[PDB]
Amino acid sequence: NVGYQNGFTANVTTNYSHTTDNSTAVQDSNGESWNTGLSINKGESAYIN
Amino acid sequence: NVGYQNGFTANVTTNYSHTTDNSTAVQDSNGESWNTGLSINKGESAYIN
Repeated sequence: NVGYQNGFTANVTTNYSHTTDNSTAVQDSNGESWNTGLSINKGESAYIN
Repeated sequence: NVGYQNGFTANVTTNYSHTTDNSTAVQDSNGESWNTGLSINKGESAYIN
C-alpha cells in the first residue's frame, strides 16, 4: 500500500501460516416401514358354482 | 514488513492460536412409494374355446 500522511508513505507486507485440524463424529439412526400388495391373473380369474 | 514513514520502519509479528468446537444435529425423514408390474409366458400364453 501507498498513501499520503505528512508526506508520501509506503508499506509492503508478507504472510505465511500453517494450520492443522482433526475431528470426530458419531451418528445413530432408527426407522420403520410398512408395505401392502396385491396380484391377479387375467384369465382364470374367478370360480363359480 | 518494511516501509518508509519518517524514515525506515520494520516489524516482525508472530502468531499462534487454538480453537475448539462441538455441535449437534437432528434430522427426520418421511416418504411414500408406488409400484406396478406385469409378467407373461411366451408359450402357453392364451387359452381358447
